[PDB]
Amino acid sequence: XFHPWSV
Amino acid sequence: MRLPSADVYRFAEPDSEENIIFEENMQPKAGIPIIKAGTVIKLIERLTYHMYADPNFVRTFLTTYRSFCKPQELLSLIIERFEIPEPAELKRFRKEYIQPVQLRVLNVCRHWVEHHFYDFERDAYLLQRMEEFIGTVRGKAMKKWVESITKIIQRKKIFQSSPPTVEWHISRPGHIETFDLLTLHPIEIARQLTLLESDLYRAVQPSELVGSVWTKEDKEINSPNLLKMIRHTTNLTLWFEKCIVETENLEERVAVVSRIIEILQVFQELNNFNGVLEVVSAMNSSPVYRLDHTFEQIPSRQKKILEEAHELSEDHYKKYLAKLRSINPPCVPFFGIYLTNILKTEEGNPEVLKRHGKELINFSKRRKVAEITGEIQQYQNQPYCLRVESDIKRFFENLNPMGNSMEKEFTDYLFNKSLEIEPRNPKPLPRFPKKYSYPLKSPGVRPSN
Amino acid sequence: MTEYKLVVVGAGGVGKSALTIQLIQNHFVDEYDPTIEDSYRKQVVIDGETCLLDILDTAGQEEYSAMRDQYMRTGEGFLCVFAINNTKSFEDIHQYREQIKRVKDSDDVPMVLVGNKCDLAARTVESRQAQDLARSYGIPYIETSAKTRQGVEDAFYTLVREIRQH
Repeated sequence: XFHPWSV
Repeated sequence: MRLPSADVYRFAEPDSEENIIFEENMQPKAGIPIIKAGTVIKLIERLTYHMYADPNFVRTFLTTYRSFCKPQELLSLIIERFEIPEPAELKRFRKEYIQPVQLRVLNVCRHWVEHHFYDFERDAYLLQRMEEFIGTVRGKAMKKWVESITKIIQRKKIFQSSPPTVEWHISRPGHIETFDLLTLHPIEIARQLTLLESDLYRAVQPSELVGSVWTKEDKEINSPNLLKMIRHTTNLTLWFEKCIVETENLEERVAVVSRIIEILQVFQELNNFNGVLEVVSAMNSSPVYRLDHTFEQIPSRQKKILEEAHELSEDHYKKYLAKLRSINPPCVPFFGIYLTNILKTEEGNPEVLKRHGKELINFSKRRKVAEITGEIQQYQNQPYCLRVESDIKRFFENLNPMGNSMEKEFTDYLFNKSLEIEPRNPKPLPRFPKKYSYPLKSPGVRPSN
Repeated sequence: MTEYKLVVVGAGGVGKSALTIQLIQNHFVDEYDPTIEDSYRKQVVIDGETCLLDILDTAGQEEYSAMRDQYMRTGEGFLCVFAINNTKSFEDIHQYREQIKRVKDSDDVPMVLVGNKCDLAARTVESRQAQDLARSYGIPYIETSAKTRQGVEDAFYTLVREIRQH
């Protein structure tokens, strides 16, 4: 996981 | 009805599978069958068909014909088509063939001069020939079409509601020396960037696009507005990255990233997808994407805002394509998809089909390209109800984040800045002094009134 | 079944799009509609294992230089394409690969070097030069022809093998 902006 | 001999008038040869094929699974549009391919003679004939007018064929043809037919040759062809020799029953032939075919020729000239005048600006002799031809046309039926063409030719040789209040933050009106990412109002940044990018999008003409000219050695000559638009977008992406990695203090850098997400939010509200994708490309760049300590402090709501925007680009733009289909103007589409689709349509289909050993112009490939250029034009029509601020506009027109450096040197510098401000584990995270004297708090993205 | 995300990288204006188009067309169909999913997704059987190739080719968007990282980020394997009639495109390969390694944060990214014969124009990049570059990178070299479709399947399948053997 995942993108630095993934909750 | 009896036509002249093909020997004397080339456009009299009957249709055959050697000179015109139609699409055999497309519904005709308005009772008109869809031409798949044909000799140029047959394409000219149907462009000026005596049984009915075909405005959509005329639009597609005049937009795309230069790949298979030169402008001087097209002029010679429609002049030849106009000059119909006669084979009593002449009254019928004159009434149902000569006159409507001649009106079609004049209509083609009119649309040519009205919407594709660049052919004439780039070949004065072409315009000389066209004026000569129009001058030879002497009939009572054609008088007012001839006159309307002359009027156009001579011309070519030369909001309901009020916009919202302009927003201000730390920088005050007229104080350009202090304009910057954090000192201008984020709403107003998005607004003025949307005005610039909408103008950039609206100035791109089909002549810069058909023939995939923007990818060839003469692109600077044939596609200057397209290239100016792309280079604006590239510039803004690089300015975003630069603002992020040159803010070395972590707290301040979090403020910079958060303010950039706020600008993205207003881009979304304005349907400026070019702006959205400028931000998304910045967040995906090597120098910014690795800044784990910065994204850690980004409030979750702004994370979700960025996440939605980024997801537009996933799966070959699936969600972007749906979102754009559903919105209504004004907007600013992302141009890159159009360019890829025009390029692959032109490169992935044959210029010519062969039937019974005979060569036929593949017209349906041109029709596909003209569908794409038409989608672009449809979004160029509606402007934004927003006021220009000349000084903000000027500030963004003259952003030059690369300076005098070459691309590689500059992007290597951004990447090395990234590594300095947030070194690779297990190097400890260093601290850096603040660079901003003014408060970092955002005014938010809701108007003051 | 396994899905492989492949990305085509290389210079514009020298017909790189022919590679993916040719893979995707039926081998006997000359049409292509890039506006539908079937235009970049293809189910194939490689060494007896069925898989789905998803192929990103951004041909035409080369001026959007700041989007290269975004596009490369989606890939797990990369075709680096140059035209055998255009020396400059061969020269650009080195930087393209540096950029893939930085984007993927890895010195060992599944990739393939492809020399594409798209023109009737004279070869200017000898196969030996390209084999030597490929070897200095430790990656396969495949040559393809846009007019005959020779090499195309081989380039994509070699890249899939590079991913399976990573």
